[PDB]
Amino acid sequence: VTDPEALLLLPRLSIQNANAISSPLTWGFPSPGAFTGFVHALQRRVGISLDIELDGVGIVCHRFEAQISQPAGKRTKVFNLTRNPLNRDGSTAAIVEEGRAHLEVSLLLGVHGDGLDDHPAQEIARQVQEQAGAMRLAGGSILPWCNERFPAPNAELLMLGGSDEQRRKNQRRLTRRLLPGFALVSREALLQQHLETLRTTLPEATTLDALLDLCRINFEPWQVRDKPGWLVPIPAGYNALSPLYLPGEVRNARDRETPLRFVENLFGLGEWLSPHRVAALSDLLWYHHAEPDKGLYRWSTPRFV
Amino acid sequence: GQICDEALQYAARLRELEPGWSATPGCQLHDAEQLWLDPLRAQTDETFLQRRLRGDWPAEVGNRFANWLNRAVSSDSQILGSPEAAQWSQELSKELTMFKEILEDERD
Amino acid sequence: LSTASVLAFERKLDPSDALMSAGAWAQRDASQEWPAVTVREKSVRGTISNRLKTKDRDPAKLDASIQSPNLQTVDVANLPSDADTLKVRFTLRVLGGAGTPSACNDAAYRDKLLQTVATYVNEQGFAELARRYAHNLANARFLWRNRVGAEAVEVRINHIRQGEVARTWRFDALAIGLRDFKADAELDALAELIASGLSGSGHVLLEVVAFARIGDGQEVFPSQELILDKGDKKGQKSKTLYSVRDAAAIHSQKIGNALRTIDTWYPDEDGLGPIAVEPYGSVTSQGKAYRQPKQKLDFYTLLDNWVLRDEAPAVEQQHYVIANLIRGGVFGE
Amino acid sequence: LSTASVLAFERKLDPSDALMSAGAWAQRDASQEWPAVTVREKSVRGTISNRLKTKDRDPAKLDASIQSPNLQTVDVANLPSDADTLKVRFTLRVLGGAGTPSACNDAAYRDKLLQTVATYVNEQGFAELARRYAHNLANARFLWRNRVGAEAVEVRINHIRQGEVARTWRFDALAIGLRDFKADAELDALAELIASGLSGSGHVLLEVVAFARIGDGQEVFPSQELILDKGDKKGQKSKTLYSVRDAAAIHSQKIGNALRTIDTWYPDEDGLGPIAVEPYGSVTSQGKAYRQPKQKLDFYTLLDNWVLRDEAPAVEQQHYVIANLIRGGVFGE
Amino acid sequence: GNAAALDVFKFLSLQYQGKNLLNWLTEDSAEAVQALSDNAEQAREWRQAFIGITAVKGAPASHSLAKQLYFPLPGSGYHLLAPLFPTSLVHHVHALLREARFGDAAKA
DNA sequence: AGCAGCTGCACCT
DNA sequence: AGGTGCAGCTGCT
RNA sequence: CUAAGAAAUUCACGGCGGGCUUGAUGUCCGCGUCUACCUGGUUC
Repeated sequence: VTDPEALLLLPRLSIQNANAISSPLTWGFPSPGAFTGFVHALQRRVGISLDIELDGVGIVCHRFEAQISQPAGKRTKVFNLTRNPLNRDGSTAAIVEEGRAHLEVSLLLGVHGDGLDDHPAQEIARQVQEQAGAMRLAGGSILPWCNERFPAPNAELLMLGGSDEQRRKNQRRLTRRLLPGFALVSREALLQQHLETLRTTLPEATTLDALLDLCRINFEPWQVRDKPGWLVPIPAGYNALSPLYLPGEVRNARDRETPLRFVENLFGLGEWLSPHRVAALSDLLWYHHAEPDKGLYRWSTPRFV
Repeated sequence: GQICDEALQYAARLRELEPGWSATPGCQLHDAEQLWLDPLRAQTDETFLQRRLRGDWPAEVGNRFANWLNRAVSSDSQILGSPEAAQWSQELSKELTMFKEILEDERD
Repeated sequence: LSTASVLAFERKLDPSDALMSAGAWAQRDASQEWPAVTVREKSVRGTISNRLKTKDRDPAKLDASIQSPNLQTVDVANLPSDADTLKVRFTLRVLGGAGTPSACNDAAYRDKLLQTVATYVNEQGFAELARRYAHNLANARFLWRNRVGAEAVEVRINHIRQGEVARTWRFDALAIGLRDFKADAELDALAELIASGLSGSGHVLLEVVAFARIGDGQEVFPSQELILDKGDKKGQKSKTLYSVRDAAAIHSQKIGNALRTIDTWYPDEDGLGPIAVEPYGSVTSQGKAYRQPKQKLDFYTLLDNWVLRDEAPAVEQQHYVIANLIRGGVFGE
Repeated sequence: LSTASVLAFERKLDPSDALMSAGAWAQRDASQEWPAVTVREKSVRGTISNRLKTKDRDPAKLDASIQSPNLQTVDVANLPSDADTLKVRFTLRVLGGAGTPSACNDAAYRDKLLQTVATYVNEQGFAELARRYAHNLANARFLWRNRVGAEAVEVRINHIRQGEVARTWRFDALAIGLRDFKADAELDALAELIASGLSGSGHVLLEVVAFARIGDGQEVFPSQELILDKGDKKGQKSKTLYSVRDAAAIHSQKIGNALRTIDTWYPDEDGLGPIAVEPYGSVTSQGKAYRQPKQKLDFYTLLDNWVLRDEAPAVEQQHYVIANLIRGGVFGE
Repeated sequence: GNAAALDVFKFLSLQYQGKNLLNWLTEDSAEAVQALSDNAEQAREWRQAFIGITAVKGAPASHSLAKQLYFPLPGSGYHLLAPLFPTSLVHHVHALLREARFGDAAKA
């Protein structure tokens, strides 16, 4: 959870058939826990052999479309499903529902390792981008390069080396190729102060996310309340509801060499910002922290504003 | 502040998304928007095509955007005679002051 | 020892959604600016033509029921009225390391499976399975109804190493049939490339384009979607066809089904030809399922006898187990 | 023995949407760059003209309803005022293999069904059905209301092999009637070509152009579309016409219905004109069903007696079953 | 549980309606004897049967079709997390949402 | 001479 | 485009 | 090591017949756009 020594771009990742539902209460963009798990898997499969550490991720969503439909002019939406194979007896199977989406994003990573000193930067960027184009990010595969266009080769920006004016001009250089979309950040303090503002009726925090994701109109004794941006309810980690078990206790475990815990989601608030309106590019990066004495396993973005 | 960023993203994704930009209708008049929110050189790039909008002073676009922003924020003697219209003009001036620095780092 | 209670494999050979565009033959080598075909709507009206009930026929009631027709609105996709052919483009990547599961509970079952797959690959390569997987790229089975009735189908396949073309392949998809698997001098290089990518080193990227001369203004057949309908006074369905960005398209799982049409070793007959590799191998366009568990020729009992009790099956039926390990799936005790 | 629970066929005659354009007669040999016929709209103001129930047919209610007019907007397509001919162009392809189904559950049913169709084709070819199919391209029946009162109709038919013309046909569509099926020397070559396509021994793609001389500025009739909202008094759009990219057109199923107007074998009459082949052969304009199931002459009775019990239903009625199989559909349970 | 038992839950669910013996079916059998009208062994069997609704009732297990994700520790190995579905939170949010969509005061 | 399986049927909001 | 539990049956033992 | 790992929605079809949108009308009064300038861009 230190300030990273370098930033690593992944310029235009096109993902096909990602997971759209992402929570028992929301359905939009996928959860940022998928992105932090992706960068941890990428660290496990590359950075042990290249002597670096990757911890931060910045989600800039260039574009997004979903496999949804609109029935009868109703004010709801449904999901386009897929056709499963037949049953053993050969009749049909029961349908489970899942949503799919096609997104195009960009990912900036933070490097803290000592491998930067002994090897060229473009080799590390090329090896990370080459290894990243063979696994998936959100349940959906990462699409490779298409013909009749010039592809984007990723670069390694150095953050802890140089003068401050050269620093600010490099951070203004890298924000040129990531402006089409926006960035996603977390807003725990804003939700807390908005709970404490209207706390004179009911102090339940869950009635605050369900008071910012709506259009509230208390008319004259025709006006619309000033939204300060784009507030979205997101999943914000997990929270345990069972004691920690032993590596052989629970049957049908995924691995018999790791303790297991039952768990519920936690819901927080987030915001979509333009990339120009931040101070630095390392404020965006998502991290995750666990308190195993409690049951708090939470990802968030620290050191932002 | 939000309305500035929406226009910035619309200029970055609208003209920059489509890979074509032909001659505008009435090029003696439709050239300010075609020069500011216009793409780079193309197959019709003449001699004075890649040496006109990148070599000239890209600072009239800020005043042109302020002239559009002045219509949205209504001014009159009710605000100009009071001391709130001065701050309401100074806020738009502080917003459009970065419109030449952030909107002028591409060509120059 | 026994079977792990949590077992899972990952899909190798994953394609993308194919996109459809239109143009004219003998300009297909400059088909990078061909415009996309689009989904439109039209209205149909038909009468009673279904097999009505065995005692509600009633020759005065059928006349009264014929005067009220049916009325719909459907989606439809056609070639333009000046375009001749149809172009279908997609990309494929072979992922490698086709023996290791994604999830396994025991550590003894994992190494027994590891050495079983190791003896299979050491005894014979992936050459038979790659030679059968490359046939469905050399012919054009991935265009399902767009292949019926065409007079000329050709397929161009190019291999992508860096941002440039490493090697190119051109086939004539109507000469290579849909019934037998024969080895040409040009199909073996593609089979060796797929077998080298399937053995674990990284990933191998190919781009597949198919041109079908279908007519002039004739209709084409993209995928259609499965939705749960609207239920009001308005038009409920459009018989919705699939689109990516205002361009008609085929799904990824449908092309993945077309590439998997491999096994001719199922015990019914080779009169239906090859079917798709499934456990309890069943066909959706047939209503029933071959490879029943009453015989011993399904996926689960063969893997249980090959890993646990150590009785290897015939060398033909050894290809089927490796085939649906390359396919993927979730299996648990 | 019983019929299979899944049994589907596909259509063997594929037409496209027929687009229309306009020009002048005695220049129809240079009619490649003729401009299209566009759809406009206009306003109509009608009066009451329906039957009254004589419950509210009071002398004051009618005069009150006359003062409140109904105002509507309609779509309309006319010829230009300097042009007197309409030109309609489409393409058609004949596929063949018209006995084999698309889906089938039972394998004991489909083998003897293929046996029955094979003994039909071996006993007599596709010559009668192709003769009656070529008649409906000779007389331009696919122009439905654009054919009444016309001065002269002429039809050109080409045969396309590559991007070239292999054979050409010209016909006077008014000399060849809409009642009889009389064989010429030039119509039999087209009948032989269509039978060669339907049998399976060749690829057959045709393009059909029809010229109709009507008058300067007269009204033409394209296909009409469905309007979802109920007609609303006082300015609501009332009718819409079919279009492609800013050009009027006819649906493909409507010019396909005018090709299978074949059967004269229905038991009511034969001198009252041929109707279209259908199960329980029915005209929706007349509001009645010939080939009732109370007799033994519908499709599902003749097919279920010809296959399950082997009772041939006379040569005249055996072309009806094969024409229904060429049409397509889902039969069975 | 199994669906065929669900109607029996209706007999376990009427104790909170009308009477106040919803917690009086198993224990506090003063309302379970003059209204039960049975012997002592039948009353003990009924108190044992209706108290088993709130029991643990299962050995701690999971399945191969459940989730079981990995989560990283600060400088150590991992933890296996098995998320479940929040039925009661979903029911509370649904009751808060349908009233805002349509009801008495929202329609008035 | 029973174990194990398997099919099929019914219950339910 | 239901899951779960039980009555019955088989069958070579 | 990512609410991880897996998946064919398909076969056929005639939208159609009719129609009168009309009748009148005043856009008016008044006005200071000024000061400066080497294309010796490479109008290839």
